Amino acid sequence: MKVRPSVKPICEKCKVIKRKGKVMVICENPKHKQRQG
Amino acid sequence: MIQQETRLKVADNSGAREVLTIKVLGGSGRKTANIGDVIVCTVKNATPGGVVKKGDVVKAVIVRTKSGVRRNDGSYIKFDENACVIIRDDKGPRGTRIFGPVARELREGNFMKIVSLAPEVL
Amino acid sequence: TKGILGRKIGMTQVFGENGELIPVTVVEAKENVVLQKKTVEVDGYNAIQVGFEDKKAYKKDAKSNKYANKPAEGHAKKADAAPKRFIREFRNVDVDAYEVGQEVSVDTFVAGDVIDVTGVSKGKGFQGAIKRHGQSRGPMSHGSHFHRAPGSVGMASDASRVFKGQKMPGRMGGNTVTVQNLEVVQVDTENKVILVKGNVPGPKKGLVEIRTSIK
Amino acid sequence: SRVGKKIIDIPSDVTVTFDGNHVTVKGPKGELSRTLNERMTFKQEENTIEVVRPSDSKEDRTNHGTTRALLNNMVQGVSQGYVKVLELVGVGYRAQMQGKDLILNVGYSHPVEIKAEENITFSVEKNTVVKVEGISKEQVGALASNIRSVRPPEPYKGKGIRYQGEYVRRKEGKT
RNA sequence: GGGAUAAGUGCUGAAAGCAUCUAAGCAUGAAGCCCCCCUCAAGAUGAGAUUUCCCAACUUCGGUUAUAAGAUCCCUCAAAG
RNA sequence: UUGGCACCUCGAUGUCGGCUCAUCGCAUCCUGGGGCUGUAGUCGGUCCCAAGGGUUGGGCUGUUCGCCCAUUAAAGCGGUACGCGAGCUGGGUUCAGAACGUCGUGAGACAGUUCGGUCCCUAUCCGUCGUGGGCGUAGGAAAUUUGAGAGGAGCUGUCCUU
RNA sequence: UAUGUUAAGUGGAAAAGGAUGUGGCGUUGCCCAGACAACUAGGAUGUUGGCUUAGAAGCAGCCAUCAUUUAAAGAGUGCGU
Ligand SMILES: CC[C@H]1OC(=O)[C@H](C)[C@@H](OC(=O)NCCCOCCC#Cc2ccc3c(=O)c(C(=O)O)cn(C)c3c2)[C@H](C)[C@@H](O[C@@H]2O[C@H](C)C[C@H](N(C)C)[C@H]2O)[C@](C)(OC)C[C@@H](C)C(=O)[C@H](C)[C@H]2NC(=O)O[C@@]21C
Ligand SMILES: [Mg+2]
Repeated sequence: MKVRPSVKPICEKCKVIKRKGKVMVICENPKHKQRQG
Repeated sequence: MIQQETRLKVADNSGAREVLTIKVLGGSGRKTANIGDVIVCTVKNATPGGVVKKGDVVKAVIVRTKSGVRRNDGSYIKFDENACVIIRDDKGPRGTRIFGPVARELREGNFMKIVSLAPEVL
Repeated sequence: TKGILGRKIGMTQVFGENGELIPVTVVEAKENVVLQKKTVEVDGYNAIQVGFEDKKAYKKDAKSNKYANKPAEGHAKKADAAPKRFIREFRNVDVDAYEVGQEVSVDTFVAGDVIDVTGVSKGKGFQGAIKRHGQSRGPMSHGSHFHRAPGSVGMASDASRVFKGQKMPGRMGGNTVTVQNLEVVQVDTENKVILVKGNVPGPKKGLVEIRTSIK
Repeated sequence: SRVGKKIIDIPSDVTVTFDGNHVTVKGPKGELSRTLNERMTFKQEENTIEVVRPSDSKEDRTNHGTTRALLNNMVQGVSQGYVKVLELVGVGYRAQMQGKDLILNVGYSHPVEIKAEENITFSVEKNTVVKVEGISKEQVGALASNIRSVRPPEPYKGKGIRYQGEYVRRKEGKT
């Protein structure tokens, strides 16, 4: 889980979602899971 | 009650005639030790020859402290001198002609070669 | 589950099975009587009150707690009992089993239970910072003038005050202490004595409240 | 909301009792009773039920489609039933019953026992394929997750309780 | 050993007929939070509760003696100081 | 932290280390929970949640620091007048003596060394740790009490088994 | 009082940057011939042809990237070495 002030899609399969207030990216590559931003 | 900077006699023909201690293994802040406890020590008097020579740093296990030990039945065993035996990091001595008595509490600590190579278990 | 009021007599030792010196505290529990049965709807919590020992009966012109006063005679006569000296109550016990006026007997405890003994400590009186609080004291030489007093009581201008709880000189002892997970080695029904492994708080001739461990 | 408005529901040999808010559905396999959104209204024609949004606000467009699919799940589930299948892969990894509870042997130096609940049934197959069954989709989902959390799949040999037909990303660590 | 949680993990689930931990709801999850365990605690001026004991007789009207029940003075003491 | 400014203090706010006693933050050293990994488990690395507790004994210097020798699960970083001298020391530094090197024609000088060099105070108030008396709790009393709150604990190793 | 805005206690401390948070005003390319979803409908051909490179035929790199079996098709939009 990366927590960075810049959540942006890393791959094309990358979806930005807003869960519980935080802009996150959930992707099928667990490496591309991101949290804050 | 054995703490650091305490001089002990060696009870083996390993080569060290008398040694003093630095730490008592077994815990942060551990300060004292009794029969069946291991320590770090540096010899101060060696025999001419012998496997251990003067100024070395060595593990060792306490045998026959003079403060002595309570046994579960209310029996106490005390001695007239502190003493120690060097070990090879496997609970095994170096000499093979250990001198002086040894307590029976070294049996539990699995220092069995120390208890087997001993004049008197007590 | 079980509770008995007793007093401490002293300490001895018992050689138990397999030859083991068990250090013991002998406790004399005699004529423990239930005097009430507190109930939830009557008092708000269910429990029972036990009176221990035996005072003498009321006399006119009494000058000591040896004899009962009129107020206490009445409380004990409602349980058909003699005036007692020490009265405590127990909550852990289940009230339905007991009954007002019964005798609580040393035999309530069997060998090998787990009990908590609650007494009062021995008084040490006015005691310094290091005996009362275990403080390391200062150097005794090298030109020191700080031998046993407590050190700094605070900081400086920030908190120009001493904070609550600063471990300073006072009166040690006289505190209720509960040692936990002791056990009974033997109960003697004729001399009325419950022997408890270990040691308990208090002066000799004191009072201990033995009940069953809450843990 | 397409899900909500467009897709009309189809009561099939079941009894959808829309009692004000609290609905009930009873059919072949049992009864389910939920409380749906207040503002929403329901129009039940013959063998069809239609949910209606009172407005078009983001608020009355999101709730709308949510509890239009929560009715379908109830009626489709009280009549056809919902089941989840879990496999167990691994030398010595087993699956056995104990009468109203299931014991799992997944290499944990201790047997793990999942106790069953109301309206939920469990079964095994060749000591590997567990099957959770029931009428609520959110009980069959909750339990099947609880029984996969015992040992979820691992990335190196796939060993663990996997959902039947679930891509386990397999890494290739080497000795 | 309970109860509520943190990062996290989910279940059902739409906005956005797909998806999706989220918005409704409902799960799980830490030496952390609350309880649980020890101690002090009704000056808790909100001053709480239970049991018992004491209960008259002058007033000229109580702004009333002295006495109950209970203590203390004083004295022998220590398990307390 | 090294500074810049000169705003309170020169009818005096004792300045450095150490000792005694701590207390608080968390950007966490260990312990607990996790996402990961170029993680097969032990291994390590990274990031997140976490401050409840814990977070050694020595040799060398006045030293803080740092290095070294043994341990530990870890030997955390900071604030607190670089916490705390009306609680302690006084080794360093900063008076008068002396001496060496250097500068000065000289008296003398150097933040260059070196040996020596007086640490006062009976606690009024607030504060804090204990311990009494008075009064109030719609009568006067003896005993047992619930608990609104408050405080204390809160750490963790190795071995065996599977 | 009227009409609107926020959902963060924003109001009631920062910034480069990051974001399917939400409201307004335009501009716009597409759409009942039916754009946009997963619409679970076909997905490959001589053919990696040529340099074919560790052999590697959507990956170590020049791409020469020909028509369509076809309602819809690319010497493969593409996840891969
Ligand atoms: C016994 C009772 C008397 O107390 C005292 O002597 C105590 C001991 C004294 O403590 C101290 O020495 N410092 C604390 C120790 C600090 O050491 C570091 C090493 C040094 C030095 C040094 C430097 C220069 C000179 C100097 O240059 C020179 C010369 O002669 O030129 C003479 N030497 C000796 C110097 C030596 C008091 C308390 C002292 O005050 C303190 O001094 C400081 C200057 C300031 C302090 N603050 C303001 C920060 C102050 O608090 C006084 C000045 O006394 C000398 C107190 C005054 C009032 C008195 O006069 C009283 C009446 C004392 N006289 C007497 O009879 O009773 C006394 C109470
Ligand atoms: Mg002044």
